[PDB]
Amino acid sequence: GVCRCVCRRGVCRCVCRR
Repeated sequence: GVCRCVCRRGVCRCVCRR
């Protein structure tokens, strides 16, 4: 349920976990 977004080079990679 927790989504973290890692933004790099304008691209955000979101990873959802629980």
